[PDB]
Amino acid sequence: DGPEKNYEKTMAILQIEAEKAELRLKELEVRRLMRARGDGPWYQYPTIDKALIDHSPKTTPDN
Amino acid sequence: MPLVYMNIIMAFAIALAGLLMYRSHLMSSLLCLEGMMLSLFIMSTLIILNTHFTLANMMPIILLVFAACEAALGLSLLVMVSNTYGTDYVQNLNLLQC
Amino acid sequence: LLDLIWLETILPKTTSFIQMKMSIMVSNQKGLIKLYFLSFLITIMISMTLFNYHE
Amino acid sequence: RQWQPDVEWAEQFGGAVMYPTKETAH
Amino acid sequence: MMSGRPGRVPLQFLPNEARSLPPPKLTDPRLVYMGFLGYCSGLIDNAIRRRPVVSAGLHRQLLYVTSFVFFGYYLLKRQDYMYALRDHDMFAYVKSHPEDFPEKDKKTYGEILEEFHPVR
Amino acid sequence: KTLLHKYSDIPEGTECHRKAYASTSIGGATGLIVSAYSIALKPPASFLEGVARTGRYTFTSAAIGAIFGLTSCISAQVREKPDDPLNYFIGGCAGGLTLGARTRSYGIGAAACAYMGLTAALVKMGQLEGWQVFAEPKV
Amino acid sequence: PFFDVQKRLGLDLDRWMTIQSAEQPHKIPGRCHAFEKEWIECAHGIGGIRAE
Amino acid sequence: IRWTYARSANIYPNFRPTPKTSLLGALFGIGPLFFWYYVFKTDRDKKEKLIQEGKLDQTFNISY
Amino acid sequence: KFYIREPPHGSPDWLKVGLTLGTSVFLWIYLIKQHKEDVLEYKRRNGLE
Amino acid sequence: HVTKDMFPGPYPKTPEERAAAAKKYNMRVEDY
Amino acid sequence: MTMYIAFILSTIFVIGFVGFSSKPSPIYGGLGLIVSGGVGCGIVLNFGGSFLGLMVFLIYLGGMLVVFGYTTAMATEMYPEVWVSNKTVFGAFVSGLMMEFCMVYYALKEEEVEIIFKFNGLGDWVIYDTGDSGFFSEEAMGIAALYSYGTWLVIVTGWSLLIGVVVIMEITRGN
Amino acid sequence: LQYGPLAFVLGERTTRKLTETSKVITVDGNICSGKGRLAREIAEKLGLRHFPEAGIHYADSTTGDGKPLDVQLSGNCSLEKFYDDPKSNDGNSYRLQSWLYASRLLQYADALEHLLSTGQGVVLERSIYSDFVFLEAMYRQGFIRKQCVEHYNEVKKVTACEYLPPHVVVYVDVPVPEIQSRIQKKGNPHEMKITAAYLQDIENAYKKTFLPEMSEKCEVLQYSAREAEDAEKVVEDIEYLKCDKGPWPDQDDRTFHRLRMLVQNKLEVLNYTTIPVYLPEITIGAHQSDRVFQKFTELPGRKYSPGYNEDVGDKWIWLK
Amino acid sequence: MNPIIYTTLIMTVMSGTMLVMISSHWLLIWIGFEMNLLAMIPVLMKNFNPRATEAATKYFLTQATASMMLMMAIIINLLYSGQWTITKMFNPVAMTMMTMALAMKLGLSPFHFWVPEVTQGISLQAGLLLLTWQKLAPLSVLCQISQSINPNLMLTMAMLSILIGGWGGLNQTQLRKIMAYSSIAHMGWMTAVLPYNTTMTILNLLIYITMTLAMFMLLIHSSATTTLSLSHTWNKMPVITSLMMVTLLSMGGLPPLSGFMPKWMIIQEMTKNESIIMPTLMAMTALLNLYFYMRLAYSSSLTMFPSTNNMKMKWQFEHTKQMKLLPTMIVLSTLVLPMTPALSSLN
Ligand SMILES: CCCCCCCCCCCCCCCCCC(=O)OC[C@H](COP(=O)(O)OCCN)OC(=O)CCCCCCCCCCCCCCCCC
Ligand SMILES: CCCCCCCCCCCCCCCCCC(=O)OC[C@H](COP(=O)(O)OCCN)OC(=O)CCCCCCCCCCCCCCCCC
Ligand SMILES: Nc1nc2c(ncn2[C@@H]2O[C@H](COP(=O)(O)OP(=O)(O)OP(=O)(O)O)[C@@H](O)[C@H]2O)c(=O)[nH]1
Repeated sequence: DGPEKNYEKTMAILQIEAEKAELRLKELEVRRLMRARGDGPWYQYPTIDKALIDHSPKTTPDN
Repeated sequence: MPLVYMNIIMAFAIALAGLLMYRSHLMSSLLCLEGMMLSLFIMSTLIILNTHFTLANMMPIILLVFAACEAALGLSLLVMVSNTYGTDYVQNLNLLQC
Repeated sequence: LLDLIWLETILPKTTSFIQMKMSIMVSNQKGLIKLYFLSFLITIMISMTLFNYHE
Repeated sequence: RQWQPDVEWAEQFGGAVMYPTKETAH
Repeated sequence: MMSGRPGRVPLQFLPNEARSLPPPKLTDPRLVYMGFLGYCSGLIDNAIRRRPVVSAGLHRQLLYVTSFVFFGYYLLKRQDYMYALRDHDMFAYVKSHPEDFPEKDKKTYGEILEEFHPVR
Repeated sequence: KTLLHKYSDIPEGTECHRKAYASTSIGGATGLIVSAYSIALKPPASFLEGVARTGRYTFTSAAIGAIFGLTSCISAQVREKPDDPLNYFIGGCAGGLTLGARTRSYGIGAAACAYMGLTAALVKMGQLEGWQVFAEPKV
Repeated sequence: PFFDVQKRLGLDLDRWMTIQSAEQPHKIPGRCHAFEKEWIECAHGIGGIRAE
Repeated sequence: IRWTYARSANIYPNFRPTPKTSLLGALFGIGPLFFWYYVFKTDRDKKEKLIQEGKLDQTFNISY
Repeated sequence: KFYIREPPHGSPDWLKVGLTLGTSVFLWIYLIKQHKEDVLEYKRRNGLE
Repeated sequence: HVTKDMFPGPYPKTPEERAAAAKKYNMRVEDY
Repeated sequence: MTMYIAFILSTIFVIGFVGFSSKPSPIYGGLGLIVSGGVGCGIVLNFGGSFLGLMVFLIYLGGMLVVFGYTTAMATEMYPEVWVSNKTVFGAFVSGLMMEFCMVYYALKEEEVEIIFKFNGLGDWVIYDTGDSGFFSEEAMGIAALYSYGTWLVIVTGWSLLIGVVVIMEITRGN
Repeated sequence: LQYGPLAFVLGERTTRKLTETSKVITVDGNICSGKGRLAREIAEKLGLRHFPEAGIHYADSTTGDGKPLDVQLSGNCSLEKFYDDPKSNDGNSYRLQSWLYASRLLQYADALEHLLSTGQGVVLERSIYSDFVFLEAMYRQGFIRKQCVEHYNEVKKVTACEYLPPHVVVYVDVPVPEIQSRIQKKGNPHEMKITAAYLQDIENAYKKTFLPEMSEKCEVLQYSAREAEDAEKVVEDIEYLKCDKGPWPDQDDRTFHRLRMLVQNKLEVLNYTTIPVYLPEITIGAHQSDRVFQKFTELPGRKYSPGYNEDVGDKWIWLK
Repeated sequence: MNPIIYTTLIMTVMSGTMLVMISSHWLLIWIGFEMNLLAMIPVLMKNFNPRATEAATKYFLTQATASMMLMMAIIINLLYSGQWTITKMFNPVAMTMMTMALAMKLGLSPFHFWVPEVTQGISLQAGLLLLTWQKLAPLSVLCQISQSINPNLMLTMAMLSILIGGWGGLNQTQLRKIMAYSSIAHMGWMTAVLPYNTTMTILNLLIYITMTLAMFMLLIHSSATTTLSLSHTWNKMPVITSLMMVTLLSMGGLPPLSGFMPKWMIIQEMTKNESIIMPTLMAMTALLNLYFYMRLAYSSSLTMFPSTNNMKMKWQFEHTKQMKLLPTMIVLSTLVLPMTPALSSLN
């Protein structure tokens, strides 16, 4: 076929690879960033739910 | 942390050493094993009683009834060893080797 | 001198000898728990304190 | 025909350990 | 790591909101390879039992392809879910953190001083 | 790692006696650990030869530790090049040669010369560049 | 847990006893009910890293 | 077949590291390699020196 | 014929095999409809149709 | 065919295997 | 004295543990262990754990260790290995009487004992909490919750015990 | 179905079927002593399953049509050949004995399998526990090299330990001059040349070894030729024991379920027979073994699993 | 042992491991470990040989000690925090305490000394259960508490696991001891990545599960326990030896076989975590496993070892086993590398 096919097709190949390349570099940075700060959706290590708290009055006022 | 807690913790550690530092009677080894849990049973009671973790008064029995279960296994293996070999020695309990 | 003696001894045979020399002594165990549990006691003792793993 | 293992090769792989010694001799 | 994200209901193989993604097309190349695995099990299945491999128990290996394809298909949707999920909250984060992602300056190669090493 | 910290605190090619003392302490402790293991897994039938076994192992490991202590430090002192990895390489080979002397075999000494000297260079390579073996969880 | 079946089907198996400020028999308190209740509600919906 | 065996396989099993074997191996080994390294290094250390200060001529040298 | 006894798989286990076709056609007809229902629901959810 | 022991071996130190090695090269010991 | 009474009970607990941990005769090791078993109950009793303290007497002193005596009566190595029989056991027993004597003195002088953990050598009585328990014994109400909230533990503990009896006869059946 | 674990769970036991006609009686004796004749009479008069003496092709009898396969394809040994040159360099002697031991060991399993699955007693000639009398005999004159004993024993403990001993053993006591009497009337030229020493050396090993050490775990009744022909006398003697010694009057359904597991798996029962200890008589090199295996494989029926060979007429291969 | 009794014993062992993975309370975690232990011994006792009794005794002593030592880690964490929830614990000594307590159950460090010997004594089927299913429970705790681990302490334990586990493997004749040494080596690979990212710690688990099911049930089908005994299997069933060499190569990690997928991803992760010396050394020691892997492959099918005339009976008969799930096991254990990006499903 014409060289136009290979030229345009390879341009798409470069476009796809570039976006993939920069995303991985972003992914390693974000993964490092949100692991440390922790204010992110994932890496949210488990805690204890506040629902399991007995708010009923106890037998001792000092509670 | 209160001085007594050392006494149980050190009791476990020296009980732990006796369990690992062997001799010639794995019967004696089992004694260190059940003594090992006795300190665990004893110490667990102190924190739970001290901190008034009322529902946690559970586990001293739960830990007991399961540590006691290992005695059933361990002592049963004792007589099994003391039947194919007759005795409870540990140096002779090396038939595996290779 | 080189192809059949030295070049086969420096890289290949030396590594093969070292692996075999230290494959035997790892596998040469006694089968007696007294020594194995003694090794564990060392491992617990050194790991807890000596290499500052706790702190 | 191509060489095939014989009792020499087999006994090389037979025993307690293919890398033996005096300690493992018995 | 998505181990504790907000909303993850446990023991949910395919969460409902994953349905908002393009489902894997029925002849997805990944899927047919999953079907390959089912077939490849079938040929050897007659081999261990010493049967006429290819022409031996057409029912047996036919089920293998069916089972592997479906278990593959649901796996692919779940696999596509996390990658979509991993990219989704990714993007939501960077807009929420502009200061940690500066826009690097736009300089053409003309002004960039890249030293040159001859090969001699 | 305070005992290991002693070696790092002393600047390279400076206060050679301190570096030798720090280095031989590392070797002595390392020899003690392996000797205690060898006593454990391999029974020292009689107690006295048990102290002989751990004596040999500690004496060796101290010798490699000590000899590497001087040769590394004095070479940096003599050549006024602390950053040079070769400083450890000669010391590494020097330590390996001492192992051959303790085992009385040129072949083992030659083998220890190459391997330990190469590793001695590599650890210095890491210290200069910043290589971390037990890296903390980063991502 | 590794597989939080308890959360999925909502049957309480052990978490009734995992902390001391939960429901207790005869509604009698632990030694540090006031403090751990404060810490628990401080560290809810926050994450282990941030709550540290 | 004895000759082929003695010249192909029966060398290393009969080999023993000795100063004669060791020195000859080193002499015929690293020796020539480092010797050529020094020769090529100094030659290249003179070549780039000449062109760097413009003391060499490659007016018609293009297809390098 | 050759083996003097009827070997266990020497006869077609009709109940078992007929099951195998039964599940596989179930396994398939579930898949196509599952693929179908996933498609337009995704289209409807994401706008489209 | 040559099975194993006509294949060459290690140096013959003492004259016993020197004689065996000489026979291995089908020659006498005075010239081996 | 009664100032540091729980200091005492903890001390015999340690020396009782050093007893059997020194690997003496299994009956003698049992004797040393039950001595620790006896004294340990007093430690729990001093904290109000009467029900827990009485149990170890029941199922650990009169429980496990009784059937231990059977295996000792079954083992019966050809000679008693009582403390005088061996010299390492004396060394083990003698040693185990030193460091705990060392650190109590270490803890009694400046109280800043930092073995593994930081530890205070202050009087045992301090860490007690002040407050009435009304009419409900806190220990009793805690254990009685076995059948109120400890439903899940009851099933698993029971099921394992049932599996406990199936294994024991199966291993001991000797095929 | 078989005795698979589902069967035992659903209720398939073993003690229900077996009755007083459940014994592992073995009729045995010296060469050509008419033991096989007496074994048949016991079988007929007791309604008790008979097993003829396991030959080289007994395994061939079990598999396929039962037609004896080629000696090259099954046995690599001939008893007639062993008669011609007992000390042949090819190892025909030990190869004969070891294959014979495997054949009777398979026969022992077939007897137990039928007995446990039917409750009917089994009578067989020369049980595997008595097989040593030949190897002992073949060792006394050097028909086999000394090392053959240890290998034959090594197989024996790793196999015969699990197979428990019979109930009552019938012995046809026959003296050597009598053995030297009939074998002329047999006529086959290979068995004329049997040495009187061999007939002697089986006899004492039979007498001083086989009968006494094995007697403590089953009843032993000795019959000479006259009490061998008296089928009426021997059969009521067999019925007139309590059969107390031996493991058989002690086990329960648990062991029998496990016992029928091992015996039903025809690969397992002789799995330890192919022991990897190498000796010249029994070891076959790779080239010879491979070529024979191809020759075995290209045979009809054996190309695939049973019920899976289209050549013999296995229809519906695509559906089985 | 009665099949109904055997089924129940396995049922509790599975549930005990299941109990560990589903408990948010530290006490229940211990309950699962002990009752799994409580039913593991009788399975090893099914054969009831003196070697098995030695094996079972060894297994119980180390596992009971590790489990009992595990209690203090819970108690000490309780003492300093008053939290029974299985989360990031709050004491370096307690964190250190349990790490070797769980490691002994897995057998990575010198703790690993029980792993080979117990496998040697007990039957092939029991070894399959011990080396595959009994490794999920200790791993489950480590995955949950991975955020609290000291990186130096765990990486070391992983290192000696692959280091010693691979090194001694060169000197094993019995296939059972070879498998255990392989298991210890594979133990290090998952444990090394454990502090960094737990996702491919699991990925290594199911994959490592696949070969060990594949290898052991192949070995059971072969009914062989020694290298020489395995060698003779070429004559009986040459095809099985062919698949085993595929798995042997795959378990060694040569691409594009499945066993390369874990190691490749493991190297990728710690490389992202700036740890680049650590992955390199494990890869170098990976060839150590490959050596005796090749030696078995050389003895099994690549060459053709001598057979015995008594093998001729085996030709006539056939196998009665059903080797359930064997067909799909090896296929899933040898060619799944193209389906690698499916690991995000684990996440
Ligand atoms: C920059 C700071 C540091 C500066 C100082 C330099 C480092 C410290 C000193 C050198 C340490 C490494 C050299 C080896 C020391 C141990 C030697 C030893 O154990 O020798 C005894 C023995 C060898 O002899 P053997 O095979 O037993 O034969 C005789 C048998 N009768 O041993 C054996 O048999 C077992 C095999 C050897 C022991 C195992 C390996 C030990 C070394 C591991 C690495 C240590 C690294 C230390 C430094 C970094 C960490 C602090
Ligand atoms: C990644 C790299 C490669 C990794 C794997 C490598 C594996 C082999 C490596 C070497 C192994 C050791 C040396 C060789 C061992 C041979 C083992 C063996 O048993 O060989 C003999 C045996 C005899 O064959 P037999 O079992 O009788 O079966 C014949 C077919 N019925 O032979 C056999 O049992 C083999 C039977 C093979 C049957 C093949 C059937 C193919 C069917 C193809 C169907 C194609 C359909 C295409 C459809 C297109 C349209 C969609
Ligand atoms: N090595 C060996 N040879 C056997 C065995 N059983 C039979 N033979 C041989 O088989 C040949 C003939 O079988 P015998 O049973 O001795 O004699 P027979 O003429 O068949 O008559 P019966 O003794 O009544 O069966 C003799 O050469 C025996 O030595 C056996 O278990 N091992």
